[PDB]
Amino acid sequence: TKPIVFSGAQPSGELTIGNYMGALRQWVNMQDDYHCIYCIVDQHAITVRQDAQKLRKATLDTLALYLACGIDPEKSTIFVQSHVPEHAQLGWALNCYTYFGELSRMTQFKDKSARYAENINAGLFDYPVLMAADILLYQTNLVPVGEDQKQHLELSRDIAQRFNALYGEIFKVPEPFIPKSGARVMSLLEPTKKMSKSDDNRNNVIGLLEDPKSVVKKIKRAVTDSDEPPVVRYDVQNKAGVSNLLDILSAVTGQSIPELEKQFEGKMYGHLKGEVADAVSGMLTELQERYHRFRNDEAFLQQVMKDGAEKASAHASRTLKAVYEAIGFVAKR
Amino acid sequence: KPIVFSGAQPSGELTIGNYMGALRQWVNMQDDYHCIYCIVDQHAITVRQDAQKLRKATLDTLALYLACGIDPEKSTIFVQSHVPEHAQLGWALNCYTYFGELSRMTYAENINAGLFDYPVLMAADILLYQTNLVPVGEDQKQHLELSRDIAQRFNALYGEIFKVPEPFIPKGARVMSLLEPTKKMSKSDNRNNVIGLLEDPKSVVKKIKRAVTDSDEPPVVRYDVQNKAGVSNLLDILSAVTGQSIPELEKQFEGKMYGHLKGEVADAVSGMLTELQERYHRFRNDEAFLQQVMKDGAEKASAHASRTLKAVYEAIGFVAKRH
Ligand SMILES: Nc1ncnc2c1ncn2[C@@H]1O[C@H](COP(=O)(O)OC(=O)[C@@H](N)Cc2c[nH]c3ccccc23)[C@@H](O)[C@H]1O
Ligand SMILES: CC#CC(=O)N1CC[C@@H](n2c(=O)n(-c3ccc(Oc4ccccc4)cc3)c3c(N)ncnc32)C1
Ligand SMILES: O=c1[nH]c2cc(Cl)ccc2o1
Repeated sequence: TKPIVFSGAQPSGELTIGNYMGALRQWVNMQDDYHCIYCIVDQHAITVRQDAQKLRKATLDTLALYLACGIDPEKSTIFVQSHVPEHAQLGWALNCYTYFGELSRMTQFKDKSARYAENINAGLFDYPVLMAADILLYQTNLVPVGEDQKQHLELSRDIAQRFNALYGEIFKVPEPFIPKSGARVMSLLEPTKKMSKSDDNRNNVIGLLEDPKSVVKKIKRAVTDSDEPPVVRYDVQNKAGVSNLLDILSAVTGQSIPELEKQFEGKMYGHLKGEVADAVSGMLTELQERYHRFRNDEAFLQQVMKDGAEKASAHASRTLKAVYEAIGFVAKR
Repeated sequence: KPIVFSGAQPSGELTIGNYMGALRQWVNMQDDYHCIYCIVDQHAITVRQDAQKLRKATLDTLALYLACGIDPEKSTIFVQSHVPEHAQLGWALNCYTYFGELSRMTYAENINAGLFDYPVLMAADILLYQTNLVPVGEDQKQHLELSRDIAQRFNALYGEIFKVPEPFIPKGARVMSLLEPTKKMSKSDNRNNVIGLLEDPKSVVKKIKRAVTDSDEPPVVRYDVQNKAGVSNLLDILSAVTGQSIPELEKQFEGKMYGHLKGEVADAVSGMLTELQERYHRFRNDEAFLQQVMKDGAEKASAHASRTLKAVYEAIGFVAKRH
């Protein structure tokens, strides 16, 4: 049997080129090499307060976006997290092998709490324990994520090791798969602030389902530097805007930074921004064409969800049964 | 008919204070209310324990509740972990519970997240069954109020999805500690202060013989909680078992010493525990019966739990499961 890949994306906000380059792109490429399981984590999404209609719609948007990106329901398991009770079940049990200190220190909790001060709920605190359960249920070997999720994974490895130490080899210990380019794509007007899918300012983001023409305009208006002469070079501390653009260019084309720097020799930010704009505009136009064919076919989405959940439940139930046996619960008949 | 929900923790040996003081009451109200008894193994794992002891103690708890007279045909009795809706609703309710409310209940970096988050599970356990009444002790009054606040908050956003649970106000027997007659007899205790429902006649005698009395000269068997705590407890225990009034017993032991009282108390108690113990060992040593009660209970629980969770999930706006 192949090693298992597991990842998730929240059905909240609007997925960006950041979400694509740091996660989805890898998801699509791993599908034959490994046994891949992709999850729409609607249970994680409600740690920030959602309009009920927005959540339902955004869950089906996320599904259609996965399919449009090239996730193949014939190769991978695609499912919605809340359709598999084993996630919440393992999550509770895994709370009892997770320390408060491990949860208090989490950066996402801190950053989330400050932004939604009027909704610092216990789910937001306990977010990482559900995310561990998500991963450990499927005997996962690899987890393809962006750099912002590194510490959440690390806790899951500690949990898995902690549990195994007491009870034997119930879990596999997962390992991160973070891309070489575009693991943390930066905001257009704030190149020191990560690109957010729920940013107040849309001018910071390249949205995957945004009008391409609006994206070319955002790229032209992206912040650069006062360098005289203007030079296209990777200098993150001194050239964050230009660099982030060069990295976007790299990961869309597959080209190297050294190659790009060479290609833009004797040229300025006009040549740069024109090239990033052509690359990304062509990608979004193709993706969006696929997206609409999928998103408007409810019967197809419904089938994918149904088959997905069945496959996941077969894996999930097997793992939970052994967890429950280990911890000493009377087994259900 | 009001829905009553009780959590019975698979651990802890039940005392005579539990049986004649609480359970015996509720056995006799199973036609008055739709009573639900949930063995809460998911709550138990907040404290690390031996897995095989937890499994055994779950079945020990079930057998004893059946032996105390909980009828699986009138009441719903089941194991918490057999109904996934508990953990499912638990997570969803985490997202409507302030972190502050969990920290407001009784260094801390070394406690497991279970010990911190379990009141949300308690809220879910109760709210799943549209519960009207929750019989709670004072240790768990703060927890019920959190359950009430959570239900109201959710309801105000989404409509009347939950019933707002109420405490069961009415309390009737006072069973106090044998060597500390001011403290109520509790399983959580010096086992010389308590009498377990599975204790033998010989152990009962030894514990009652040690029970504190007073230095009154001559010894006088009269009820007086302030001045004669030990003797008063012995009288209350005897009354609870036999149904004889205190005044009747005060006459029955006129001109008698505390040894006579102690001897009669031990006979009465051991007399009561015997038919309980008979049913217990008979139920406990019948796997298929226990397995059948558990199967039936969980099916009944899941039928009702599933309708609440489905309405909660629709309100929140999750895409419904296809299956
Ligand atoms: N600007 C950015 N540049 C590069 N990568 C980025 C950028 N912003 C986001 N990402 C990555 O995109 C994925 C989706 O993030 P979400 O917020 O939906 O989703 C999250 O943040 C997860 N908690 C969802 C989750 C829940 N359970 C799981 C189990 C395994 C893996 C993942 C999950 C992520 O991989 C994230 O790292
Ligand atoms: C603040 C304070 C206080 C206080 O004085 N104490 C003493 C007992 C301490 N404490 C619990 O009460 N529980 C617990 C166990 C089972 C349970 O089941 C139900 C479910 C629904 C309805 C009734 C009972 C509910 C709670 C604890 C736990 N799981 N894990 C640890 N401690 C638990 C709280
Ligand atoms: O990860 C988690 N935490 C949880 C807390 C409750 Cl009450 C239920 C399920 C959970 O899953």
